[PDB]
Amino acid sequence: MTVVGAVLPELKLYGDPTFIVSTALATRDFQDVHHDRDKAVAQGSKDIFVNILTDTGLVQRYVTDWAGPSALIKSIGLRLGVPWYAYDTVTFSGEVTAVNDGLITVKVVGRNTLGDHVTATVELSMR
Amino acid sequence: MTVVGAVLPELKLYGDPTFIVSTALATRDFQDVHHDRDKAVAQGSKDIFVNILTDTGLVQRYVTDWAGPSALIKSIGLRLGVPWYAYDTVTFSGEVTAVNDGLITVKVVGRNTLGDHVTATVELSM
Amino acid sequence: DIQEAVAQIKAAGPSKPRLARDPVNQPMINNWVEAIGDRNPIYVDDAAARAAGHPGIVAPPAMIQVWTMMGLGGVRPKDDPLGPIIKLFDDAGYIGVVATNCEQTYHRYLLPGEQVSISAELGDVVGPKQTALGEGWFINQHIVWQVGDEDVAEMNWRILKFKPA
Amino acid sequence: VSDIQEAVAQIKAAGPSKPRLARDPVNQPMINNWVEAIGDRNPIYVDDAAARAAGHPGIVAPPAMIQVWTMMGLGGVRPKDDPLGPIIKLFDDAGYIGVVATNCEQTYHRYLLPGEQVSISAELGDVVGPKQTALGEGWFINQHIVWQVGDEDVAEMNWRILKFKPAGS
Ligand SMILES: [Ca+2]
Ligand SMILES: [Cl-]
Ligand SMILES: [Cl-]
Repeated sequence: MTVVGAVLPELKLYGDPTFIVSTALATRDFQDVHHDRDKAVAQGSKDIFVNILTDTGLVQRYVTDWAGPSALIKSIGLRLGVPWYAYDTVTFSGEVTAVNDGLITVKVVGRNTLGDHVTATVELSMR
Repeated sequence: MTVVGAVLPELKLYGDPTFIVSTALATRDFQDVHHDRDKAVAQGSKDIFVNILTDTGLVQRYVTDWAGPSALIKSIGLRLGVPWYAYDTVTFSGEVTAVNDGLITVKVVGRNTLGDHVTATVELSM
Repeated sequence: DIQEAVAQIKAAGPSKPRLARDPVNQPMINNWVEAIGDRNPIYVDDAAARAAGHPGIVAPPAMIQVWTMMGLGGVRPKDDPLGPIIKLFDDAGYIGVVATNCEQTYHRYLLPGEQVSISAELGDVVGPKQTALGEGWFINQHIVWQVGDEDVAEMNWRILKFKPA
Repeated sequence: VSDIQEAVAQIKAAGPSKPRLARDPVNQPMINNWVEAIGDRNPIYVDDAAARAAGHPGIVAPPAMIQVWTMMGLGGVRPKDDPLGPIIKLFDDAGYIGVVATNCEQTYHRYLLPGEQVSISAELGDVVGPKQTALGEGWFINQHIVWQVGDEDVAEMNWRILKFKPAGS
């Protein structure tokens, strides 16, 4: 029964600098703030931080880890809250919020110790 | 044929963190010392520093910048020296040291604030 | 001054379609799934992708924006709508930047070898607002990606340009 | 010193590692990433017409990218027949926990084309020591690396490292 309320397994990710830098560059985002601490600090940011293309990719991964290889992602909408700085750990949680004829909606929240880093809504079809 | 003693134009390169990180990852070298300051410092280094594969590429670039697109690089030998840390500038200099039947040998040195960062011997045809 | 620049950019219309530097390709998929840590086999194994109903390996949908990034060597086209706005804020001291919202829709999955193009339009620029990082302006943008003349994805996203406190 | 020489001999007796295929064939997207970061504007790496004017069959890879193709990547693990693993363990166990690369000599037999699939094989060469060095007492370890496309040798490398005892050892 694809169930409204279904809970996705937790995913905890440690944002060490290798993670932040490698994801930013693999998304072809060379903005200094994701790999140059001095440039992040120059804009008042605490340290380097994860970029939004990586947030989108991680939300996708989190949902398909649960949904499986046959899942077809239709849309991802997200809003950022607090930054994901080097050495923060983000814990992803998720819940199915809608099921309508093969089409499922999942709410995802990634939280770090301070607060909600990312809040996302994902629409997908599952087989 | 070029001749022994011919000098190459200088090339100065600023090692900003973007340069160091982007080159290391473009060489598929994920060693923490090239992109994680805390890990470089943790191991007793001053800051992040340029990796060896980037040295090889820069030495290649330096020589082909001078010799042109038709140059064929036959070998690059490096003797590794002092580190090239973030915010230091390396100046490359070069001199032709040998010409043997179409094969040119060039000695290249990259120097920074700490001394000789890399000494290279490049063989090419031109 | 800001809103005049915004009007002038909007009036120029959507940017002329620009081809991604590379077609969709396995080496870049490999780099991305490696860093993101996404072990979904359909991005790296043809047989897995076929068991999931695809013709062969497909690209992760969330890589759409990756294909058309400028990277280090890319030179922005003269009709780029976002570049001039970024420059205006930078020159005025709003040198801080953070992306704040992203909504992407994926019409279908892309295959290695397909060539993506991008067209972008400048949306509303809203401010000045007092944020946790300082005073700033939110910049909205709508992007469409095509393969040939087929729309394959769309994005609305929002970035904050701010003066650091 | 005696047990070290004996251990090195047993490692060498296994011969070179079996050829290990690069993750990807030589490819334009990775050439692009590399020339952009290195800042090398040589047109033969990005323009077929320019490459042909220089006598190549089409765009060629930068020779200095040879080692890039076969890098293990994030979290990569060397194969069970790589002689470097056992050598590093041997010297770590003997207290030489420090390491630095000292020399790298690469020879390029020809230029590679996008689509070509490279493999790598590694052989242990000279192991010399103990030596007094400016970094401490250490042993130098040489390796001969060969890259192939199919059965054709296309490049090779002599790689030298120093395993040394750090100041507080
Ligand atoms: Ca800026
Ligand atoms: Cl971002
Ligand atoms: Cl290195």
